Amino acid sequence: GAQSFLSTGTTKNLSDDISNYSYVEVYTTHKTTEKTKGNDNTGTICHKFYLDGSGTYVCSGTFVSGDRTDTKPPITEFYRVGVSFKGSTWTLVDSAVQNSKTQYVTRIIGINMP
Amino acid sequence: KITGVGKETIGIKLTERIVTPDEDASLLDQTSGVPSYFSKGADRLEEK
Amino acid sequence: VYVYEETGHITVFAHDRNGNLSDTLKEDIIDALQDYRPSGIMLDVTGVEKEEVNVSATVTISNKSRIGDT
Repeated sequence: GAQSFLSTGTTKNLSDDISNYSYVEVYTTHKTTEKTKGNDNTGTICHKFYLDGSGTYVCSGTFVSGDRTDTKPPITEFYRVGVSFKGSTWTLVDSAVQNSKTQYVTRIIGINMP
Repeated sequence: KITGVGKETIGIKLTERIVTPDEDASLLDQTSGVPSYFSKGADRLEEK
Repeated sequence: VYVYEETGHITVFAHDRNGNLSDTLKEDIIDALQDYRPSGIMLDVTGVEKEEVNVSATVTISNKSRIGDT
């Protein structure tokens, strides 16, 4: 789907119980702060976790955005989204965003590596 | 019209329809209120 | 963007991005239009579909000498 990073505390149903998985991939889709060559879309980025049973799984990272001139180096930003699982549900626990644009959680894949 | 000649076999049939939220307006909403577009619930079979 | 209006529901669909609409853009635009929608009236956003037509037409020309592949 598309859950905004701002929607903290929100809980959505999974298609199966998370305990049927040993690993998970959380997918995040971002608009960078500045446009680079006219485009601010990043694609949709994989964060992979082993399911250790943590109360938060922390997708946190950085973008470089904006075109390099002599006077202006590309800017840097940071982001975070924290997510959690419980049975057949997942929750957007918390986030941080450094621009006025909307950033999204978009896919959750259960993974088994038996 | 029976012909009045030979074994005139008299016998019945019935005949299907559908009723929409629009054959009956009553199959439109009550989380607030009834007759409109964009507001839909029940239907019927009816068989004359 | 095209808008279709009905007493029951209000439905908005568009082919903004390269002739296609994405789910993320639907989510974003649903939240933006909340300030714009009427109070107590439902708002709905959907995608755009297309219907391909198949046609085999015939044309009679007065001067048959003019016909050609071009």
